[PDB]
Amino acid sequence: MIQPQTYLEVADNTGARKIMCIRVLKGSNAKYATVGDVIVASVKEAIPRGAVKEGDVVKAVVVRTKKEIKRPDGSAIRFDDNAAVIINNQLEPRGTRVFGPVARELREKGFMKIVSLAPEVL
Amino acid sequence: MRHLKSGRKLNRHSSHRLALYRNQAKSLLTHGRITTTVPKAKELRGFVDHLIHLAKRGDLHARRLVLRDLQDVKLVRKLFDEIAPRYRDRQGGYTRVLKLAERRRGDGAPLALVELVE
Amino acid sequence: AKHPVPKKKTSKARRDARRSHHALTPPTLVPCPECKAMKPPHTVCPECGYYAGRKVLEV
Amino acid sequence: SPGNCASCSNSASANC
Amino acid sequence: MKGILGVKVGMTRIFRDDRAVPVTVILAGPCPVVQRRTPEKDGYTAVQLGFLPQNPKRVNRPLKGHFAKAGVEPVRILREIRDFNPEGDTVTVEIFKPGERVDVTGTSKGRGFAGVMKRWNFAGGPDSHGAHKIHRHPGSIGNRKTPGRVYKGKKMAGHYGAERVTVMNLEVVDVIPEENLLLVKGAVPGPNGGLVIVRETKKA
Amino acid sequence: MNRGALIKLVESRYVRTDLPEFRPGDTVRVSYKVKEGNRTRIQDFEGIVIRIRRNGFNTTFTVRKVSYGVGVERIFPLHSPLIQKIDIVQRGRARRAKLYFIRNLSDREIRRKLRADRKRIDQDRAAERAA
RNA sequence: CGUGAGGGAAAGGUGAAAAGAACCCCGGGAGGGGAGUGAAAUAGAGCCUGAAACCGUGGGCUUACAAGCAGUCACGGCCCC
RNA sequence: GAAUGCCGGCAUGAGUAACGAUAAAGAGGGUGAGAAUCCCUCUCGCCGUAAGCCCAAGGGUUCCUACGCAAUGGUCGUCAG
RNA sequence: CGAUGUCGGCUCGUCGCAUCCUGGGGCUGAAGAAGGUCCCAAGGGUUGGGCUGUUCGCCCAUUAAAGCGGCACGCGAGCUGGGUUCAGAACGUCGUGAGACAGUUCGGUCUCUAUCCGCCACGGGCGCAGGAGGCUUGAGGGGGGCUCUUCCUAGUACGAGAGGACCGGAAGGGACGCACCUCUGGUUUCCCAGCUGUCCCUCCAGGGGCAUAAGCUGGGUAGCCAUGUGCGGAAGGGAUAACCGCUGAAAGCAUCUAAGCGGGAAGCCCGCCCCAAGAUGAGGCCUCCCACGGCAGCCGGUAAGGACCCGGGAAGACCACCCGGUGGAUGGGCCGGGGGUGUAAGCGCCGCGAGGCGUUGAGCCGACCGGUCCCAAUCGUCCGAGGUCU
Ligand SMILES: [Mg+2]
Ligand SMILES: [Mg+2]
Ligand SMILES: [Mg+2]
Ligand SMILES: [Mg+2]
Ligand SMILES: [Mg+2]
Ligand SMILES: [Mg+2]
Ligand SMILES: [Mg+2]
Ligand SMILES: [Mg+2]
Ligand SMILES: [Mg+2]
Ligand SMILES: [Mg+2]
Ligand SMILES: [Mg+2]
Ligand SMILES: [Mg+2]
Ligand SMILES: [Mg+2]
Ligand SMILES: [Mg+2]
Ligand SMILES: [Mg+2]
Ligand SMILES: [Mg+2]
Ligand SMILES: [Mg+2]
Ligand SMILES: [Mg+2]
Ligand SMILES: [Mg+2]
Ligand SMILES: [Mg+2]
Ligand SMILES: [Mg+2]
Ligand SMILES: [Mg+2]
Ligand SMILES: [Mg+2]
Ligand SMILES: [Mg+2]
Ligand SMILES: [Mg+2]
Ligand SMILES: [Mg+2]
Ligand SMILES: [Mg+2]
Ligand SMILES: [Mg+2]
Ligand SMILES: [Mg+2]
Ligand SMILES: [Mg+2]
Ligand SMILES: [Mg+2]
Ligand SMILES: [Mg+2]
Ligand SMILES: [Mg+2]
Ligand SMILES: [Mg+2]
Ligand SMILES: [Mg+2]
Ligand SMILES: [Mg+2]
Ligand SMILES: [Mg+2]
Ligand SMILES: [Mg+2]
Ligand SMILES: [Mg+2]
Ligand SMILES: [Mg+2]
Ligand SMILES: [Mg+2]
Ligand SMILES: [Mg+2]
Ligand SMILES: [Mg+2]
Ligand SMILES: [Mg+2]
Ligand SMILES: [Mg+2]
Ligand SMILES: [Mg+2]
Ligand SMILES: [Mg+2]
Ligand SMILES: [Mg+2]
Ligand SMILES: [Mg+2]
Ligand SMILES: [Mg+2]
Ligand SMILES: [Mg+2]
Ligand SMILES: [Mg+2]
Ligand SMILES: [Mg+2]
Ligand SMILES: [Mg+2]
Ligand SMILES: [Mg+2]
Ligand SMILES: [Mg+2]
Ligand SMILES: [Mg+2]
Ligand SMILES: [Mg+2]
Ligand SMILES: [Mg+2]
Ligand SMILES: [Mg+2]
Ligand SMILES: [Mg+2]
Ligand SMILES: [Mg+2]
Ligand SMILES: [Mg+2]
Ligand SMILES: [Mg+2]
Ligand SMILES: [Mg+2]
Ligand SMILES: [Mg+2]
Ligand SMILES: [Mg+2]
Ligand SMILES: [Mg+2]
Ligand SMILES: [Mg+2]
Ligand SMILES: [Mg+2]
Ligand SMILES: [Mg+2]
Ligand SMILES: [Mg+2]
Ligand SMILES: [Mg+2]
Ligand SMILES: [Mg+2]
Ligand SMILES: [Mg+2]
Ligand SMILES: [Mg+2]
Ligand SMILES: [Mg+2]
Ligand SMILES: [Mg+2]
Ligand SMILES: [Mg+2]
Ligand SMILES: [Mg+2]
Ligand SMILES: [Mg+2]
Ligand SMILES: [Mg+2]
Ligand SMILES: [Mg+2]
Ligand SMILES: [Mg+2]
Ligand SMILES: [Mg+2]
Ligand SMILES: [Mg+2]
Ligand SMILES: [Mg+2]
Ligand SMILES: [Mg+2]
Ligand SMILES: [Mg+2]
Ligand SMILES: [Mg+2]
Ligand SMILES: [Mg+2]
Ligand SMILES: [Mg+2]
Ligand SMILES: [Mg+2]
Ligand SMILES: [Mg+2]
Ligand SMILES: [Mg+2]
Ligand SMILES: [Mg+2]
Ligand SMILES: [Mg+2]
Ligand SMILES: [Mg+2]
Ligand SMILES: [Mg+2]
Ligand SMILES: [Mg+2]
Ligand SMILES: [Mg+2]
Ligand SMILES: [Mg+2]
Ligand SMILES: [Mg+2]
Ligand SMILES: [Mg+2]
Ligand SMILES: [Mg+2]
Ligand SMILES: [Mg+2]
Ligand SMILES: [Mg+2]
Ligand SMILES: [Mg+2]
Ligand SMILES: [Mg+2]
Ligand SMILES: [Mg+2]
Ligand SMILES: [Mg+2]
Ligand SMILES: [Mg+2]
Ligand SMILES: [Mg+2]
Ligand SMILES: [Mg+2]
Ligand SMILES: [Mg+2]
Ligand SMILES: [Mg+2]
Ligand SMILES: [Mg+2]
Ligand SMILES: [Mg+2]
Ligand SMILES: [Mg+2]
Ligand SMILES: [Mg+2]
Ligand SMILES: [Mg+2]
Ligand SMILES: [Mg+2]
Ligand SMILES: [Mg+2]
Ligand SMILES: [Mg+2]
Ligand SMILES: [Mg+2]
Ligand SMILES: [Mg+2]
Ligand SMILES: [Mg+2]
Ligand SMILES: [Mg+2]
Ligand SMILES: [Mg+2]
Ligand SMILES: [Mg+2]
Ligand SMILES: [Mg+2]
Ligand SMILES: [Mg+2]
Ligand SMILES: [Mg+2]
Ligand SMILES: [Mg+2]
Ligand SMILES: [Mg+2]
Ligand SMILES: [Mg+2]
Ligand SMILES: [Mg+2]
Ligand SMILES: [Mg+2]
Ligand SMILES: [Mg+2]
Ligand SMILES: [Mg+2]
Ligand SMILES: [Mg+2]
Ligand SMILES: [Mg+2]
Ligand SMILES: [Mg+2]
Ligand SMILES: [Mg+2]
Ligand SMILES: [Mg+2]
Ligand SMILES: [Mg+2]
Ligand SMILES: [Mg+2]
Ligand SMILES: [Mg+2]
Ligand SMILES: [Mg+2]
Ligand SMILES: [Mg+2]
Ligand SMILES: [Mg+2]
Ligand SMILES: [Mg+2]
Ligand SMILES: [Mg+2]
Ligand SMILES: [Mg+2]
Ligand SMILES: [Mg+2]
Ligand SMILES: [Mg+2]
Ligand SMILES: [Mg+2]
Ligand SMILES: [Mg+2]
Ligand SMILES: [Mg+2]
Ligand SMILES: [Mg+2]
Ligand SMILES: [Mg+2]
Ligand SMILES: [Mg+2]
Ligand SMILES: [Mg+2]
Ligand SMILES: [Mg+2]
Ligand SMILES: [Mg+2]
Ligand SMILES: [Mg+2]
Ligand SMILES: [Mg+2]
Ligand SMILES: [Mg+2]
Ligand SMILES: [Mg+2]
Ligand SMILES: [Mg+2]
Ligand SMILES: [Mg+2]
Ligand SMILES: [Mg+2]
Ligand SMILES: [Mg+2]
Ligand SMILES: [Mg+2]
Ligand SMILES: [Mg+2]
Ligand SMILES: [Mg+2]
Ligand SMILES: [Mg+2]
Ligand SMILES: [Mg+2]
Ligand SMILES: [Mg+2]
Ligand SMILES: [Mg+2]
Ligand SMILES: [Mg+2]
Ligand SMILES: [Mg+2]
Ligand SMILES: [Mg+2]
Ligand SMILES: [Mg+2]
Ligand SMILES: [Mg+2]
Ligand SMILES: [Mg+2]
Ligand SMILES: [Mg+2]
Ligand SMILES: [Mg+2]
Ligand SMILES: [Mg+2]
Ligand SMILES: [Mg+2]
Ligand SMILES: [Mg+2]
Ligand SMILES: [Mg+2]
Ligand SMILES: [Mg+2]
Ligand SMILES: [Mg+2]
Ligand SMILES: [Mg+2]
Ligand SMILES: [Mg+2]
Ligand SMILES: [Mg+2]
Ligand SMILES: [Mg+2]
Ligand SMILES: [Mg+2]
Ligand SMILES: [Mg+2]
Ligand SMILES: [Mg+2]
Ligand SMILES: [Mg+2]
Ligand SMILES: [Mg+2]
Ligand SMILES: [Mg+2]
Ligand SMILES: [Mg+2]
Ligand SMILES: [Mg+2]
Ligand SMILES: [Mg+2]
Ligand SMILES: [Mg+2]
Ligand SMILES: [Mg+2]
Ligand SMILES: [Mg+2]
Ligand SMILES: [Mg+2]
Ligand SMILES: [Mg+2]
Ligand SMILES: [Mg+2]
Ligand SMILES: [Mg+2]
Ligand SMILES: [Mg+2]
Ligand SMILES: [Mg+2]
Ligand SMILES: [Mg+2]
Ligand SMILES: [Mg+2]
Ligand SMILES: [Mg+2]
Ligand SMILES: [Mg+2]
Ligand SMILES: [Mg+2]
Ligand SMILES: [Mg+2]
Ligand SMILES: [Mg+2]
Ligand SMILES: [Mg+2]
Ligand SMILES: [Mg+2]
Ligand SMILES: [Mg+2]
Ligand SMILES: [Mg+2]
Ligand SMILES: [Mg+2]
Ligand SMILES: [Mg+2]
Ligand SMILES: [Mg+2]
Ligand SMILES: [Mg+2]
Ligand SMILES: [Mg+2]
Ligand SMILES: [Mg+2]
Ligand SMILES: [Mg+2]
Ligand SMILES: [Mg+2]
Ligand SMILES: [Mg+2]
Ligand SMILES: [Mg+2]
Ligand SMILES: [Mg+2]
Ligand SMILES: [Mg+2]
Ligand SMILES: [Mg+2]
Ligand SMILES: [Mg+2]
Ligand SMILES: [Mg+2]
Ligand SMILES: [Mg+2]
Ligand SMILES: [Mg+2]
Ligand SMILES: [Mg+2]
Ligand SMILES: [Mg+2]
Ligand SMILES: [Mg+2]
Ligand SMILES: [Mg+2]
Ligand SMILES: [Mg+2]
Ligand SMILES: [Mg+2]
Ligand SMILES: [Mg+2]
Ligand SMILES: [Mg+2]
Ligand SMILES: [Mg+2]
Ligand SMILES: [Mg+2]
Ligand SMILES: [Mg+2]
Ligand SMILES: [Mg+2]
Ligand SMILES: [Mg+2]
Ligand SMILES: [Mg+2]
Ligand SMILES: [Mg+2]
Ligand SMILES: [Mg+2]
Ligand SMILES: [Mg+2]
Ligand SMILES: [Mg+2]
Ligand SMILES: [Mg+2]
Ligand SMILES: [Mg+2]
Ligand SMILES: [Mg+2]
Ligand SMILES: [Mg+2]
Ligand SMILES: [Mg+2]
Ligand SMILES: [Mg+2]
Ligand SMILES: [Mg+2]
Ligand SMILES: [Mg+2]
Ligand SMILES: [Mg+2]
Ligand SMILES: [Mg+2]
Ligand SMILES: [Mg+2]
Ligand SMILES: [Mg+2]
Ligand SMILES: [Mg+2]
Ligand SMILES: [Mg+2]
Ligand SMILES: [Mg+2]
Ligand SMILES: [Mg+2]
Ligand SMILES: [Mg+2]
Ligand SMILES: [Mg+2]
Ligand SMILES: [Mg+2]
Ligand SMILES: [Mg+2]
Ligand SMILES: [Mg+2]
Ligand SMILES: [Mg+2]
Ligand SMILES: [Mg+2]
Ligand SMILES: [Mg+2]
Ligand SMILES: [Mg+2]
Ligand SMILES: [Mg+2]
Ligand SMILES: [Mg+2]
Ligand SMILES: [Mg+2]
Ligand SMILES: [Mg+2]
Ligand SMILES: [Mg+2]
Ligand SMILES: [Zn+2]
């Protein structure tokens, strides 16, 4: 349940460390983003010499949320942070690794490369 | 809303209402019959019925439970030794409320008697 | 607020039409089956002390 | 406020 | 246009094809027919259904004669299903089989005197920045001298709920004829124990 | 009628008894049937159970684990048919029914608070001596 | 009323005579009902006369599909002389 | 017949707002024509660098006791400054 | 001018259409895709943020789109009070001065009680020619009315290529709406536990008060809920707008028109959901009581029925509605289950002790699902037809 102003950790090696959502790219006026949803974000904190630097406007797909997400089988899953992976307009990850587990909902929405690069898919 | 909620409020906050029920418990279990307002009377039934039931059980734990509300050790003795045996075969219903036909002059409050049963 | 106030004195007709709902209803009374006095139903009789056939209270 | 002293109607309490 | 009277019993969820489907459970039948409305006699087509047996010691003579002409035991509720003429003289849950879709009509829960924010989702007022006793208040209710009045139908506070509600196109998840049970996916108006009417859907 | 009994009747077809008993504080491994891409595998989720909310057939429980540096809680319906089996891995002794407080604890702070439930461990080993 | 200088009200009438109502009744009293006084007691002390607004009881006529500065002109109905 | 006239009386708003700190009450027994409200007992709660005690100023019989309840007391009153 | 509160914001809408989007079109310097321009269309929609008191505007990130105006520059007996707009103070400027400035700067009292109309809700009365209990018809109202992405057709038609369709068919969304509490997530003022200081009961042990109108902390049922769940917008029929025709004169040709007949919009009428016979035009159907006693009328005793009273209710401000009232499971108790808490007290054992272990998932235990006449709904009263006329 990400919205504008929400800070997210980056679970990849793009060099970003923290991004702050400024749009949830879901139609005219979506209030919140969840796992699988693309946001626009400003890079608030990055490590030196990375692909992205502080102040860049990037796109990212949400991979972990602290709000639990529900499933048709009656179960739910919830993470200890809100995390995202920075992407390009073809939805591919802009870095080469992704860190921590990601939600299986990514596979459905079509983020195949992130799922395979993820150490665990819960 | 108030849907499916149990428990009158009686325009008393939490600790006053519990004090209210305890003091009527003491007065009822002391005199066998008291007069209150009909609403208070109706709420008393449950609060004293549970205390009497514990007295019927008679064990030290029951006594200490009853002590939390009633406090007075002599009064608990009367309840364990003289009151509870009257009810050994009564399956609940140790109190009755009957409505009085006149009201208080100073506020028109409708009055009732609460008494222990035989 | 800005202190609302009656615009016109209420007429004798209008004030009294407001009160077409103010008449008391008489007390509902039944005879006590014991002493035959008139009393409210579902209350212990104040004249002889009976209810449900038995004596319950001193009058 | 009307009130204080620039305006003078509709708007504040008793004083006169 | 098939229909049947029922009582809402409560909600749960069952598992069907590795999916959890929220259901509300309805005790529908059996519903004896006690009168039929004919175009010759009444001007329309409907069945008056009975539901739930009643202590005859509670049923007055005018009602008792209505049941008598039907040859039906005294029953607690009479409701008509419009444009429904069942072949039998008793309607049961088996007029629905799983997969069909229904509309369910109940009496919604009653909120009594509901403020403008619960009844109409108004935005209220601010809770700080100087807001003065208007936190749950509706704001303006009009214009000025033109039109100098308040529209009919203005959204204001007042009683809310305890009113007839039909929620439409509910999947019938199961029927348990042995017990007159009817499982339906989703939510149904009113409290447990409330009376509901289950009708074949009007959506396509 | 008895509305509660009728609902229990509806649920009875789905009630399970094959699963083992456990308690908040018990470490547990849920073998769970997930679907991925086109096929269905069995994914194990092993962690401490931090909550068991009871509503008969509708009871659910929450299992907490740390995966690759990240806390992950997973809520399972206790009578779900997607649960293949549940393996007790350890028995901890909790002091309270809900264990949310372990979320703000280090690994050793947890180990100090949830020590091995030696009693129920012997109960387990005393069982499984069925012959 | 104002610290003070100072400001500054309202309030007249039983009856010729108290003959101002013993005593009895209901009521804790107030109050009243009889008895009694008087030419008179709606002259009974909350007292001569006792207007009007205002309030109430009883009766006649009237009114719950109706648009009103409230009246006025006409006809009809009911009530009264 | 009008002067936001003056004096007085009586209306409307209205059986409406309110009855003045959210420290809090309950029962039993008395007294009495009448008692939630007075007296007594038990239980409960509140203050305790005071919401206890002693001076000073100011107030001026408000003190004590008996007998009272029309008015004063924001209700009641058998109680009371 | 014996006062018509003055900008903007917020809240709440509602209307216009010179239409921002969505729907339908003609022309195009329209290959396709995408535009341009004009016509029809007001059903619905028309985002979040940085700056500024701002309206406006610029900018960021999106969007189908980020429309323009009216309603006393809509709306201060609805809120705000940043600005403007008294008294204080200062700067620049003007004035010898006192002072002055749609110039700037910092500060600066916004009135508990709604009589009438209107509006939202809810009753009381009478009426609907006999009186009653039920079930209904729907005149006439109201609600709703949005839209996008991807895929298939098809890398097809079109195009040198880049690019890339109509028609038709699937799947998934956003915002909004109604209901709901199974799940997720809240609350849960005493449902359970732990904890400090203090006073008390009774010394230990065990408890009670107070620390808030829960002392604090960890949890938490039902209910009420959204962040959670289901469902909705339609489909379909009809009549139309612009626009396009068929047949066809006047006018041997031509012409959508003068006779006649087609097609054709998210819009109009139905259809869906809700209210509704005070619809005084007071409707309809099923059933019940009936020719009561006294001089279209009167007074009485009743009938079918109803009310009063009482036990209550996911109904509710009072009223109303609904259920029940001993031939009874309505509330209260009690029992069983659920649920919460998480292993009571007491005793025994280990330890110098704080404690620990066992008895023990114990003990306590609101509302939830039920059972049980133990307690209370005792006993009753009062209304209530005899049917006007051709
Ligand atoms: Mg990380
Ligand atoms: Mg990293
Ligand atoms: Mg860098
Ligand atoms: Mg920086
Ligand atoms: Mg689900
Ligand atoms: Mg990346
Ligand atoms: Mg992998
Ligand atoms: Mg409410
Ligand atoms: Mg409330
Ligand atoms: Mg209940
Ligand atoms: Mg309570
Ligand atoms: Mg109160
Ligand atoms: Mg109070
Ligand atoms: Mg009080
Ligand atoms: Mg009160
Ligand atoms: Mg307290
Ligand atoms: Mg006594
Ligand atoms: Mg008393
Ligand atoms: Mg009382
Ligand atoms: Mg003992
Ligand atoms: Mg207890
Ligand atoms: Mg009684
Ligand atoms: Mg009474
Ligand atoms: Mg009194
Ligand atoms: Mg009084
Ligand atoms: Mg105000
Ligand atoms: Mg104010
Ligand atoms: Mg006022
Ligand atoms: Mg005036
Ligand atoms: Mg007047
Ligand atoms: Mg008059
Ligand atoms: Mg009058
Ligand atoms: Mg009036
Ligand atoms: Mg009158
Ligand atoms: Mg009134
Ligand atoms: Mg009267
Ligand atoms: Mg003023
Ligand atoms: Mg439930
Ligand atoms: Mg099935
Ligand atoms: Mg029923
Ligand atoms: Mg219902
Ligand atoms: Mg219904
Ligand atoms: Mg309801
Ligand atoms: Mg609801
Ligand atoms: Mg509100
Ligand atoms: Mg709301
Ligand atoms: Mg609501
Ligand atoms: Mg609502
Ligand atoms: Mg609504
Ligand atoms: Mg808001
Ligand atoms: Mg807002
Ligand atoms: Mg708010
Ligand atoms: Mg607030
Ligand atoms: Mg203010
Ligand atoms: Mg206000
Ligand atoms: Mg406030
Ligand atoms: Mg308002
Ligand atoms: Mg105005
Ligand atoms: Mg205005
Ligand atoms: Mg007008
Ligand atoms: Mg209602
Ligand atoms: Mg509705
Ligand atoms: Mg569907
Ligand atoms: Mg059944
Ligand atoms: Mg249930
Ligand atoms: Mg761990
Ligand atoms: Mg330990
Ligand atoms: Mg152990
Ligand atoms: Mg003086
Ligand atoms: Mg002076
Ligand atoms: Mg003086
Ligand atoms: Mg003077
Ligand atoms: Mg004088
Ligand atoms: Mg005089
Ligand atoms: Mg004289
Ligand atoms: Mg003379
Ligand atoms: Mg005498
Ligand atoms: Mg006497
Ligand atoms: Mg006497
Ligand atoms: Mg006396
Ligand atoms: Mg006298
Ligand atoms: Mg008298
Ligand atoms: Mg006299
Ligand atoms: Mg004489
Ligand atoms: Mg003479
Ligand atoms: Mg006289
Ligand atoms: Mg005279
Ligand atoms: Mg005279
Ligand atoms: Mg006089
Ligand atoms: Mg004279
Ligand atoms: Mg005189
Ligand atoms: Mg006079
Ligand atoms: Mg006179
Ligand atoms: Mg009169
Ligand atoms: Mg009269
Ligand atoms: Mg008419
Ligand atoms: Mg008439
Ligand atoms: Mg005139
Ligand atoms: Mg006239
Ligand atoms: Mg004429
Ligand atoms: Mg003149
Ligand atoms: Mg005037
Ligand atoms: Mg003058
Ligand atoms: Mg004057
Ligand atoms: Mg004067
Ligand atoms: Mg004067
Ligand atoms: Mg005067
Ligand atoms: Mg005078
Ligand atoms: Mg005057
Ligand atoms: Mg006066
Ligand atoms: Mg008057
Ligand atoms: Mg007056
Ligand atoms: Mg006056
Ligand atoms: Mg008055
Ligand atoms: Mg009143
Ligand atoms: Mg008023
Ligand atoms: Mg009021
Ligand atoms: Mg007031
Ligand atoms: Mg009041
Ligand atoms: Mg006050
Ligand atoms: Mg006071
Ligand atoms: Mg205070
Ligand atoms: Mg007070
Ligand atoms: Mg306070
Ligand atoms: Mg205090
Ligand atoms: Mg007491
Ligand atoms: Mg008392
Ligand atoms: Mg007392
Ligand atoms: Mg007393
Ligand atoms: Mg007494
Ligand atoms: Mg006595
Ligand atoms: Mg008193
Ligand atoms: Mg008294
Ligand atoms: Mg007092
Ligand atoms: Mg005393
Ligand atoms: Mg006591
Ligand atoms: Mg001290
Ligand atoms: Mg002293
Ligand atoms: Mg002195
Ligand atoms: Mg003095
Ligand atoms: Mg004395
Ligand atoms: Mg006095
Ligand atoms: Mg007095
Ligand atoms: Mg007196
Ligand atoms: Mg005296
Ligand atoms: Mg005096
Ligand atoms: Mg006084
Ligand atoms: Mg007094
Ligand atoms: Mg006072
Ligand atoms: Mg006395
Ligand atoms: Mg004294
Ligand atoms: Mg002016
Ligand atoms: Mg004036
Ligand atoms: Mg004026
Ligand atoms: Mg004025
Ligand atoms: Mg004015
Ligand atoms: Mg146009
Ligand atoms: Mg037009
Ligand atoms: Mg143009
Ligand atoms: Mg368009
Ligand atoms: Mg177009
Ligand atoms: Mg075009
Ligand atoms: Mg050309
Ligand atoms: Mg081109
Ligand atoms: Mg094109
Ligand atoms: Mg439009
Ligand atoms: Mg319009
Ligand atoms: Mg528009
Ligand atoms: Mg904007
Ligand atoms: Mg900022
Ligand atoms: Mg801004
Ligand atoms: Mg701006
Ligand atoms: Mg402007
Ligand atoms: Mg500007
Ligand atoms: Mg610019
Ligand atoms: Mg477009
Ligand atoms: Mg655009
Ligand atoms: Mg505008
Ligand atoms: Mg204009
Ligand atoms: Mg507008
Ligand atoms: Mg203008
Ligand atoms: Mg202007
Ligand atoms: Mg304006
Ligand atoms: Mg505007
Ligand atoms: Mg204002
Ligand atoms: Mg304003
Ligand atoms: Mg304004
Ligand atoms: Mg205004
Ligand atoms: Mg105003
Ligand atoms: Mg105004
Ligand atoms: Mg200001
Ligand atoms: Mg300010
Ligand atoms: Mg200002
Ligand atoms: Mg400015
Ligand atoms: Mg200078
Ligand atoms: Mg000069
Ligand atoms: Mg010069
Ligand atoms: Mg100079
Ligand atoms: Mg100026
Ligand atoms: Mg200036
Ligand atoms: Mg200016
Ligand atoms: Mg200048
Ligand atoms: Mg300038
Ligand atoms: Mg300035
Ligand atoms: Mg300056
Ligand atoms: Mg300041
Ligand atoms: Mg300023
Ligand atoms: Mg105020
Ligand atoms: Mg009013
Ligand atoms: Mg008016
Ligand atoms: Mg009525
Ligand atoms: Mg009515
Ligand atoms: Mg008729
Ligand atoms: Mg009839
Ligand atoms: Mg008839
Ligand atoms: Mg009826
Ligand atoms: Mg009925
Ligand atoms: Mg109907
Ligand atoms: Mg209609
Ligand atoms: Mg009409
Ligand atoms: Mg319509
Ligand atoms: Mg509409
Ligand atoms: Mg539409
Ligand atoms: Mg293709
Ligand atoms: Mg093709
Ligand atoms: Mg080609
Ligand atoms: Mg291509
Ligand atoms: Mg298509
Ligand atoms: Mg809308
Ligand atoms: Mg809603
Ligand atoms: Mg609900
Ligand atoms: Mg639940
Ligand atoms: Mg929940
Ligand atoms: Mg939950
Ligand atoms: Mg407790
Ligand atoms: Mg302690
Ligand atoms: Mg303590
Ligand atoms: Mg101790
Ligand atoms: Mg204490
Ligand atoms: Mg204290
Ligand atoms: Mg306190
Ligand atoms: Mg505090
Ligand atoms: Mg406590
Ligand atoms: Mg808590
Ligand atoms: Mg919680
Ligand atoms: Mg709960
Ligand atoms: Mg719940
Ligand atoms: Mg709810
Ligand atoms: Mg939601
Ligand atoms: Mg057509
Ligand atoms: Mg042609
Ligand atoms: Mg042609
Ligand atoms: Mg033609
Ligand atoms: Mg046509
Ligand atoms: Mg065609
Ligand atoms: Mg549509
Ligand atoms: Mg149209
Ligand atoms: Mg209806
Ligand atoms: Mg009718
Ligand atoms: Mg109807
Ligand atoms: Mg009616
Ligand atoms: Mg009409
Ligand atoms: Mg008529
Ligand atoms: Mg008629
Ligand atoms: Mg008629
Ligand atoms: Mg009818
Ligand atoms: Mg009909
Ligand atoms: Mg009868
Ligand atoms: Mg009630
Ligand atoms: Mg009620
Ligand atoms: Mg009530
Ligand atoms: Mg009944
Ligand atoms: Mg009875
Ligand atoms: Mg009955
Ligand atoms: Mg029961
Ligand atoms: Mg029971
Ligand atoms: Mg109750
Ligand atoms: Mg259990
Ligand atoms: Mg349990
Ligand atoms: Mg232990
Ligand atoms: Mg133990
Ligand atoms: Mg122990
Ligand atoms: Mg030892
Ligand atoms: Mg331990
Ligand atoms: Mg347990
Ligand atoms: Mg218990
Ligand atoms: Mg239990
Ligand atoms: Mg209980
Ligand atoms: Mg159950
Ligand atoms: Mg139940
Ligand atoms: Mg039985
Ligand atoms: Mg009787
Ligand atoms: Zn009697």
